Amino acid sequence: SGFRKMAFPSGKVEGCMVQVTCGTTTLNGLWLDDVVYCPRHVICTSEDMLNPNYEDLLIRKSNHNFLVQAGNVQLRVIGHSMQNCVLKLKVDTANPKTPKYKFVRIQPGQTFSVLACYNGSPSGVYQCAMRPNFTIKGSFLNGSCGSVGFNIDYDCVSFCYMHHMELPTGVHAGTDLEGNFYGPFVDRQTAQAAGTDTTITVNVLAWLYAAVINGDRWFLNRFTTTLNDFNLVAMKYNYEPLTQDHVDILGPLSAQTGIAVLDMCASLKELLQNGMNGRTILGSALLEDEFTPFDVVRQCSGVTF
Amino acid sequence: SGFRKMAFPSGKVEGCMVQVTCGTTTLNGLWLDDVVYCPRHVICPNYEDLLIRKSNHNFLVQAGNVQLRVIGHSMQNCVLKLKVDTANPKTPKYKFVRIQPGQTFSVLACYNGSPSGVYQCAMRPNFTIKGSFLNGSCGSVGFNIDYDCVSFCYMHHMELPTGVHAGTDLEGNFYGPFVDRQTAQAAGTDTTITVNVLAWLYAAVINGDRWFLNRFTTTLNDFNLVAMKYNYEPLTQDHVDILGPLSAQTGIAVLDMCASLKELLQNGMNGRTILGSALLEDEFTPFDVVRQCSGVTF
Ligand SMILES: CNC(=O)CN1C[C@@H](C(=O)Nc2cncc3cc(S(C)(=O)=O)ccc23)c2cc(Cl)ccc2C1=O
Ligand SMILES: CNC(=O)CN1C[C@@H](C(=O)Nc2cncc3cc(S(C)(=O)=O)ccc23)c2cc(Cl)ccc2C1=O
Ligand SMILES: [Cl-]
Repeated sequence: SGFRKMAFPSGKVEGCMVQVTCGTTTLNGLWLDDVVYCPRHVICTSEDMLNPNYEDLLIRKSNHNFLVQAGNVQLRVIGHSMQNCVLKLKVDTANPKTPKYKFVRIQPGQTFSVLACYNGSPSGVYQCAMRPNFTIKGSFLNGSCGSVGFNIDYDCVSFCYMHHMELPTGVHAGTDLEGNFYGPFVDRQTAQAAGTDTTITVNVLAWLYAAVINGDRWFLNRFTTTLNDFNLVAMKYNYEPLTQDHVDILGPLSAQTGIAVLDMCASLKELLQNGMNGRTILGSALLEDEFTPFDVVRQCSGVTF
Repeated sequence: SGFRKMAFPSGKVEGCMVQVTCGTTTLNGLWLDDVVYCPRHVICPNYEDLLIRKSNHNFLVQAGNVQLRVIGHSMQNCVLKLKVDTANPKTPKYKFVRIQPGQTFSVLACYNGSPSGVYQCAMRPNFTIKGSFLNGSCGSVGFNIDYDCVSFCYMHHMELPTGVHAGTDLEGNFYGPFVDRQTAQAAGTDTTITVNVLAWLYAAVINGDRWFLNRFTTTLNDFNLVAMKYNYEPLTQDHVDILGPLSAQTGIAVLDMCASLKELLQNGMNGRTILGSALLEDEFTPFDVVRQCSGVTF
């Protein structure tokens, strides 16, 4: 029993965090095998940030301009290349603490753990979701650039996010581990804004199934809905459209609790109309959308209360 | 910017988790130096009588794919200490500390000696923790990190009928009036950790959330009467002194912020949220707020 926002154990990722310094800029790098991956803006000055030509800035750098520090040991850079918005520094030592890993690009609504670091040193771990507007509501300060997001399903670490910037509204933007940004963002200090955000509907539904598993049913009703009528109502509350894929994905939770997806959609509809009326669901007075159908199955039991 | 419930990096603790099996019972153990610490109910009650019948080979300790050889055993309160033949090479710098209600810590939840997740939580005033635990989680541990030293403060033992959790410090002393047995036990009525709600209101002001601030101030005596009416823990002069740095950083006196909390209790949020919450959050200490709004590393 119980339902917490839970992050993956960060140990396998802590053993990969290094500090990358290029001139006056210092940020974090991810050391896997004999390569250190970090944001390419480490080669920029704050001036360059408005309209930087990364190819022109990089061609003027030599291997010895990059200082890579792994704990108290200095790593020797023996090569460098750029892949999209990520800089790849070939080092002379392979990381002995390199875990089994994959680079994965995630879709909006997917969750992951973030290991926030400063000066190549991990400070904290938290769980978050890729928002529909491609931003993450993280907790990052200056020096956090290069911190990574990951999932550890089985003994393999799937790296999905590398932190690059904070937007004017306080939300965060970054890339996959191949340097491709999530969202229409650029690694420039230019006027950029996050688009209007929406609630991840499939995740709120998953969280309502987690509440039923933990013995709470006060929000259920005797009604059902069509998929289209659900979306006509949900769109008015800034909720993402629920697709047939989402319905199929909620199948196992529907079978475990005996509550059809469209009947759970009717409870959601009524919750949006009525609010909670002094009640909470899983200790929350808001409808939670940062737990996927997969997270709920992982954290909750197989026997409903 | 941003404010998340943040746990300490779990790496130093992951390297200490082992699986302990005794007969049919399987739970988690903490391997530090040449000793494995685990709940004494793994032998299940008259514990000294159950223990005297057991021999070293009855205990199966597994560290990853390696079997550890038990060469001795003793009991300390509600914790079983299994002397093993191998000292843990991944043993970090550590201390066993007992925490007070209101203090927070990270929990590394494990099943079969394998860490599955990490979360942050607080020791409630009623000595329970609102954790996320399933069967097999017994022996999971709670900790904080101070520089490079891990301070172990909690070991999981049981789930109460309301779904909340009970456990001990690493010396086997329970937090709360609980016993390690399946008997009629219930968590007492809980209260809100006032100093923590105040700390979280200062974190909101730091992140640019000031709609709840007012021109009023109050006295500690007047505020404590309001706190008693809403099931909030009494605010002490120590709590006020502890909030000093946050008061200085934001320019808002502690009794000035108390008057805001007083108005939130009597009138609600009115459709508004603070740090993305429609409830007053009490699981961030004044220290957690300063650490997260500064960037302290380990
Ligand atoms: C909020 N940012 C700024 O004012 C300046 N700025 C610097 C940099 C950037 O965003 N770094 C940061 C990353 N993560 C959290 C950050 C929190 C802060 S703070 C003190 O807590 O506001 C400051 C900076 C952060 C950057 C990188 C790129 Cl690729 C593109 C643009 C920029 C940029 O605009
Ligand atoms: C709710 N528990 C029970 O019905 C039986 N029970 C077993 C055991 C105990 O509490 N273990 C558990 C610990 N943490 C989470 C647990 C979640 C669950 S569940 C399937 O997800 O409901 C079950 C058991 C859990 C225990 C240990 C001691 Cl020292 C004293 C008493 C007991 C005890 O009463
Ligand atoms: Cl995905």
